[PDB]
Amino acid sequence: FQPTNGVGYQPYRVVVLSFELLHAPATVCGPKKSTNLVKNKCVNFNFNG
Amino acid sequence: YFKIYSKHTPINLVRDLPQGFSALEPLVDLPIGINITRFQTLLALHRSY
Ligand SMILES: *[C@@H]1O[C@H](CO)[C@@H](O)[C@H](O)[C@H]1NC(C)=O
Repeated sequence: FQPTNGVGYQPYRVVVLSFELLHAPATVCGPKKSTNLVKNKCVNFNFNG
Repeated sequence: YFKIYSKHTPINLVRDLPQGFSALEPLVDLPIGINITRFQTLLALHRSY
């Protein structure tokens, strides 16, 4: 293919991600947000567990 | 999960492993998914002249 051609001739960097889960403990997870640690106030806390 | 504990304590004896309470702290929690049913320890020989 040349730099100047039709529509059906331009390169395309295609990456096909495949999310698959098995019986093994899952390791590929997503990021967990973190808020500010407020002290001396009746608030809610959500730690790891 | 494959849990590993370890607690290094100095001792001085030839044989007849001494008595004493030990507390092995957790070391690693490797997330594996194999069915462990048999194991075999490994050592190191000595080659010399
Ligand atoms: C034992 O093997 C089976 C085979 O499918 C698997 O589902 C199971 O998670 C394995 N158990 C452990 C503790 O690895």
